[PDB]
Amino acid sequence: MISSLWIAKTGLDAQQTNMDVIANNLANVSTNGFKRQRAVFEDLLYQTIRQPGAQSSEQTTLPSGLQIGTGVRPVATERLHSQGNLSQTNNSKDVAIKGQGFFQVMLPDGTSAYTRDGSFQVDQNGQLVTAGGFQVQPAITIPANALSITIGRDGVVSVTQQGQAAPVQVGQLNLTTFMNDTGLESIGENLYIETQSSGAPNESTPGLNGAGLLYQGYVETSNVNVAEELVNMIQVQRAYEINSKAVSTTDQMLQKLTQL
Amino acid sequence: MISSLWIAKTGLDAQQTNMDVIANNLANVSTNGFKRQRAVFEDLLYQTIRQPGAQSSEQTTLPSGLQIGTGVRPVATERLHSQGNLSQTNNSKDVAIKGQGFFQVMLPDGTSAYTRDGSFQVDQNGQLVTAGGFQVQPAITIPANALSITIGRDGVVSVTQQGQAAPVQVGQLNLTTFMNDTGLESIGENLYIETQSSGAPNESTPGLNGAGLLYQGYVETSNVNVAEELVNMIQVQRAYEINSKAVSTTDQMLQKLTQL
Amino acid sequence: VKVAGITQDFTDGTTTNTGRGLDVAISQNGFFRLVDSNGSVFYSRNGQFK
Amino acid sequence: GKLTNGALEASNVDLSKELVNMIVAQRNYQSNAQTIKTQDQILNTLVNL
Repeated sequence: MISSLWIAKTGLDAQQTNMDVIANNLANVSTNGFKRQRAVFEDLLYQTIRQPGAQSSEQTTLPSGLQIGTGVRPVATERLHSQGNLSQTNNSKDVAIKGQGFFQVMLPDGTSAYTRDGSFQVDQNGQLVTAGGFQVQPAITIPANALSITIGRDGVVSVTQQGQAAPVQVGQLNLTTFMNDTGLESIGENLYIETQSSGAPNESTPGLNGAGLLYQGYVETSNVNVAEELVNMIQVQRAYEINSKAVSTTDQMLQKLTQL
Repeated sequence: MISSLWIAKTGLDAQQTNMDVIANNLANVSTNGFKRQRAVFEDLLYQTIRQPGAQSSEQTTLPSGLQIGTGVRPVATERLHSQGNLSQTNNSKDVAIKGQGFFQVMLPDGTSAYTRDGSFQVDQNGQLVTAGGFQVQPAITIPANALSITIGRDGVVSVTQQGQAAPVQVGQLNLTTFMNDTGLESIGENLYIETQSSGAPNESTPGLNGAGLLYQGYVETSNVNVAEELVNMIQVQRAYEINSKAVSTTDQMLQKLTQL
Repeated sequence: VKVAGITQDFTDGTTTNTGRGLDVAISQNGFFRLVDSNGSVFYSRNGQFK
Repeated sequence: GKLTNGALEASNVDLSKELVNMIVAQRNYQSNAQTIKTQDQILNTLVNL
């Protein structure tokens, strides 16, 4: 109903968004292949009133006119794509990426999502699947009579059968890379789908023109840093409290006026 | 006396009911075979004003009319019938349930009640009774000169006598299962009675059909998770304060009305 | 966050001599097959038999 | 696999890894409790307006 109230009602909402981002980052501190978020803000409208640079006289200009501004709005929350620390949890079905590529996974509806999570399982039919049961691509089947699974640095999946001194190649794991990794649309379950801001999916082999390397027995942890999130909570809490104090001051000002 | 005041009054009552549910869950942490309660709410009636979808002109309909709603009401309190942690008390008379069955006991009224509590005693008559003295159908009499009681996983109760190389079976503990477990009416003293929404009591041996198994020397602790209750208490307190603030705002508006 | 699942590290553990003839240890893959009193089929790696 | 007679397959739980995981899990739980406490001190501040 008054200008300062709207401005401080935008400040509250922006700080609440910042707290939401911080809390979501802290909640997923242990999920493998996670990329933490960062919210960015920008200034709202700026009411012109007296125009800055307006010609007051015929020879004197008015410097920096009465530019009363509106509150703040957040542009977006961008994913900080950095390499999480690798952990040696020593299982043949866990693979970790060393560069900037993504695994391709086929969704049940026929479309393809992209995930950096390397915790793979084997279904009842012998196909490699994501822990959520989504089958990986371009399909790597694993026989029932398998003794050991070896996934090399180039993505070649080999299976050694019983009593045979030579391994059997059962597929080739490829990595998808994008022009813009941030523009991908996250659909949950550690899955990202392609968006027009992420360019087009460029499939590549692990070690060539820019796909990362795969390490077997390793899991890529999250890049969330706990101490920085704690400090950011302390600063967001203070900013939210101060903006609420601005709301309260506006409320008190409106009280006296009405009482008059 | 004004609509918003009634809505806020209903909200306060619902939050108070939630707090009572939380307090009841907290008070029964040490009870054996206790299933925690959870309250479910529904939104109340709607004052129609303009009907949503009413034909305004001859061809254009009115989308999403003025549906001013009333407060909230709690529908139900549902138990979480989940297997609690088993605790070893190393007692020959304490029994614990592994599945989803119930013990059948006889109230002195003459009707049958159902309890999941397994801390059993023997009365001066030698029968098996519950700690509240209710006699445990379909009825197990323990002889005078007993040396040890062995209750098997399938419910066979045996007593080893002095001078006899073989155990003597003195009964068979049975379990009753319901098609709807949450529909039972709790009468207190760890007893549930059958209603018409709780289906019909299906008696079976522990192992056959779907009834669970009996473990001797174990007691079933309550399934109450405490940290969840503390977080729920914080949420309930804050929501109650918010509803109280709404009541205060309505009171202030009414006060500024009166003087006019 | 959502818990996707809970797995079990099916790697071969320690083999410890016991001196009893009725304990069997399964190196590499394999599961002992059991039947309960109901008739259901179960599988177990514990070789402590009696 | 082959059967070895007279031996038992012990568990595969390494205690050191379990202890360090317990420590890190405790710290993560405390951090989540801390952000829970912050959200409230924010809700309480908004209420006290």
